[PDB]
Amino acid sequence: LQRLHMLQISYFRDPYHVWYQGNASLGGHLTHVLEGPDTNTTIIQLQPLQEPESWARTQSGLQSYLLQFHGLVRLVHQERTLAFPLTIRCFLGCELPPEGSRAHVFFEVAVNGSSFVSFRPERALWQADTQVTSGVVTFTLQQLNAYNRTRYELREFLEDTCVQYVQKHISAE
Ligand SMILES: *[C@@H]1O[C@H](CO)[C@@H](O[C@@H]2O[C@H](CO)[C@@H](O)[C@H](O)[C@H]2NC(C)=O)[C@H](O)[C@H]1NC(C)=O
Ligand SMILES: *[C@@H]1O[C@H](CO)[C@@H](O[C@@H]2O[C@H](CO)[C@@H](O)[C@H](O)[C@H]2NC(C)=O)[C@H](O)[C@H]1NC(C)=O
Ligand SMILES: *[C@@H]1O[C@H](CO)[C@@H](O)[C@H](O)[C@H]1NC(C)=O
Repeated sequence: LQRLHMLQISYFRDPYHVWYQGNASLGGHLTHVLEGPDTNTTIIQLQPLQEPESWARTQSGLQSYLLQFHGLVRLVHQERTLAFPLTIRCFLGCELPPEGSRAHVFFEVAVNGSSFVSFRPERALWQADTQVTSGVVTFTLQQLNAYNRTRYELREFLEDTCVQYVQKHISAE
């Protein structure tokens, strides 16, 4: 519906062993799969939407996102008490409404099936979704809000890159 939605589920049995499963849909059709442990992560386009050189660039940046994501969970563990095993769910995307002056974009993170933090994209700030203050949540937010990587680069990815991908490829669906 002029939208790209991406889902990443990350199963941590311990800080150093993670299992990934995810997928992306474009206009409500499955277009990408994420699969495998950190030791060997498969990231696939089901439909050849990007040309080889282009997709290879996109794929390298996804792998790099994963490495930094994993580093942040180990850091939270390394600095606060983080109880494993745990499952993290990242749900993110962009939507072009027919009646919209702006894309709607989002990035929502849950832990163990409960709301944890989410991204306020235009101001490029992360917020807690948990009702109670927690050293884990507070420390995570401190990390997410302190660096350009998790603020301004992510805003660009959701507002610019995702939206330009929808405009460029929805007609294929
Ligand atoms: C990723 O794949 C999962 C698994 O198929 C999708 O989850 C399904 O979502 C639909 C809603 O449209 C439900 O009817 C199913 O019950 C869900 N399945 C499971 C196992 O939970 C998910 O929507 C996909 N996400 C993308 C591509 O962004
Ligand atoms: C996420 O869920 C798992 C399982 O539901 C939690 O693991 C439990 O942790 C407590 C204390 O660390 C143990 O007494 C239980 O036996 C564990 N259960 C299992 C199945 O291993 C985990 O602690 C949760 N983590 C967070 C951060 O919510
Ligand atoms: C990684 O896993 C995929 C799963 O299909 C496999 O095809 C590929 O050969 C593996 N690559 C490695 C182990 O370097």
